[PDB]
Amino acid sequence: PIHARMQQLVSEFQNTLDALDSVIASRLMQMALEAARQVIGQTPAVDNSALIKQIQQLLQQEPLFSGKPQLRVHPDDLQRVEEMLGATLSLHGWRLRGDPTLHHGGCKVSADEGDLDASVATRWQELCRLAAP
Amino acid sequence: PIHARMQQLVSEFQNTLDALDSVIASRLMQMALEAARQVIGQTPAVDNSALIKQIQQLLQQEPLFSGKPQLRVHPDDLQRVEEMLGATLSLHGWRLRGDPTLHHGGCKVSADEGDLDASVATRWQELCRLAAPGV
Amino acid sequence: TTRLTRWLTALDNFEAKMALLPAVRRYGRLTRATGLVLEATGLQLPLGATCIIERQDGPETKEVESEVVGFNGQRLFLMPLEEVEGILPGARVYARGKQLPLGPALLGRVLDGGGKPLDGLPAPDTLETGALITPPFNPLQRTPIEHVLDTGVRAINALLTVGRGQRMGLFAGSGVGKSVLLGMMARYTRADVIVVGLIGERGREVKDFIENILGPDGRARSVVIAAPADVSPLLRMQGAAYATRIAEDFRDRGQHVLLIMDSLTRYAMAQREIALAIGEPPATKGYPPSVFAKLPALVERAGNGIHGGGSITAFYTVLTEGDDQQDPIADSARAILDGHIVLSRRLAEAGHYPAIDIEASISRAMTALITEQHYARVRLFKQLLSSFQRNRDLVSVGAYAKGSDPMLDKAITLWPQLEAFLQQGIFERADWEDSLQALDLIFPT
Ligand SMILES: Nc1ncnc2c1ncn2[C@@H]1O[C@H](COP(=O)(O)OP(=O)(O)O)[C@@H](O)[C@H]1O
Repeated sequence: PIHARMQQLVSEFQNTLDALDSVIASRLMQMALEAARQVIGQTPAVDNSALIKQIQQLLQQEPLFSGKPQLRVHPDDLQRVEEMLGATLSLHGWRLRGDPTLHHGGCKVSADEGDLDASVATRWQELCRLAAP
Repeated sequence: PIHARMQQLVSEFQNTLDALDSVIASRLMQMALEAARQVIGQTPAVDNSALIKQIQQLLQQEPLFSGKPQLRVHPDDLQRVEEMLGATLSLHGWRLRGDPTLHHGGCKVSADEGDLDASVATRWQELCRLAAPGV
Repeated sequence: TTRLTRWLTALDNFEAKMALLPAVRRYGRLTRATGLVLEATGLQLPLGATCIIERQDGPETKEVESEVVGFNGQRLFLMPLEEVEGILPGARVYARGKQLPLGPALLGRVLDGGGKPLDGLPAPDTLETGALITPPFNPLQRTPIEHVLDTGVRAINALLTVGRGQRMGLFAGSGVGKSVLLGMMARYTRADVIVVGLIGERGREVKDFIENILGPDGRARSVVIAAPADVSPLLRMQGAAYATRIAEDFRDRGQHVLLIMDSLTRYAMAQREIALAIGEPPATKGYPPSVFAKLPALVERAGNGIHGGGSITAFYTVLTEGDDQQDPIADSARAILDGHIVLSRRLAEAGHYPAIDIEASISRAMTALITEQHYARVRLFKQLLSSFQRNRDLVSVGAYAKGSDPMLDKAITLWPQLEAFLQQGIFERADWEDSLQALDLIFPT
């Protein structure tokens, strides 16, 4: 049925987003270095451990990668979707919402920023400490 | 009925994800670029090896400027370039200045007619465009 | 990792594009602005070159787009695509093949000559680009016209027959139902893709055409390039230029496209502004010689592709303004075209729509596309028609009686059916069969 398809979408998609964390840091570094090189005209001398940490932070700054996807649909088909994908979506931690603007039988995917209280509570543990030069 | 528009959402949902593939990849490029941006700004370096080659190339680039040409580099590349190519510059009739706003490893030649811009500042712009034909 | 591989690939392909980036960028200097045309020096460029002029915003350095329309060997004559207010004496100038979005992505979309979205949606996903400038298809390696192209308009299909790859004119005037006729075709024409260039059309009418004429029906199978009357003539020409380029690509994919250029008059008029600005004397009508080098060029791009290929069948609207044929563009159109659909003002004011002059119109590929039994019927239809319109008065006074004139007698007996056959309606579709079979209900067999 359609069930497998939509569930495999959410399955596959989220899964791909997950794979990013393990495999995407070094990849973005190699690119960052190429960019630098092509611009400056020579390979610069850069601390790799330092640099690769800078990217992980950059990554943590994209809610889509750091948080979970938000599937928001039309209120009319709202109940219909949640009945179909509700179980599969919850497992992967996806929020779901109706969007008044979206047309009947239509769908839009954004990266949810969650709750203000949560975002704040998280920053304290990060802001709590300071490194040394 | 159900199958009619319950598939609508299925393929609408499929299309929406496919839509992000270019957006998400691009977003990932932006991350590496900012890092690149950081390393560039982060560091000076003692090799004019590439800069010294570009200036050589510029000197021989035609058409030639008669406009009282002046080569500008960051004061930090200045002394070293002055030594290596400073004789050749004078032979070409160019003069040299420090420009505080040029990043290391890049230069600009200015005359009345126009400029040869070897700045890494403009090469970055060129780069970002390659990544975003929108800009 | 189907999706994952897409991403990595996307990334990998960008890192290879880095190698390309230019080490150095040459600048010229803008020497003179006294008028629409600007003079720059220090960089030498080909005609059509897009030239950027740097304007200082304070901390921000904005770019003003500009184009090379001419030169004195030392000087480069630039024309702006936007306002030069705020440009300094001796401002910096540099040159930036410009890539444009092509593909099934464009379907359902409204874009300008630049390729930018006019419907308030993001740029299309551009997996592929192309260049406005493409080496002209060599007609040597293209294929002839064997196939009727169903235009969904009965009068055309039956009476003036067109076939794939044929490039046809539409001559008309304001208020005769030109815009609608085009809509009807864009909706009912049987073809893989519909490209509609709207060039020089009024801004508000462009919206009227897309919202209320093309409809969602045809909006969905159509790609709409729009350069209105407010923009610069360079941007209008780009509009026709970009419209043709698209259709060309679609053709290269095995697709059969309908290309509607509204209008060829405006294209021409747009060249005239530019030509005059650069001091090219108006040799023919007060239309400079370039105008007539241009029209052939833009029209020859349409046609059938490789055999077992795909094709561009086009309609280039010419606005024949007032009672006319004095107009050289309409003549150049006639000379370079495969025949033309002529809209009658008399018919339009009579509520007869689409108002098409079966007399004035012609399609040269017609006899090649139809049966002699059909072609016989065609001629008759016209002769009966002609008989009626000349003598239509006397019939009213009761002046005419049978036995004197065989045509006018037949014609006037068939008139309500003929009149009904030629008339169609905005939402009324006439297929190939529908048209042919309609013919039989009258004459044969
Ligand atoms: N097939 C038709 N049936 C009924 N009315 C028509 C038909 N074709 C044209 N008309 C009338 O003629 C007018 C055509 O206007 P339009 O085509 O926009 O003018 P232009 O000739 O400048 O394109 C419309 O207002 C419409 O009422």
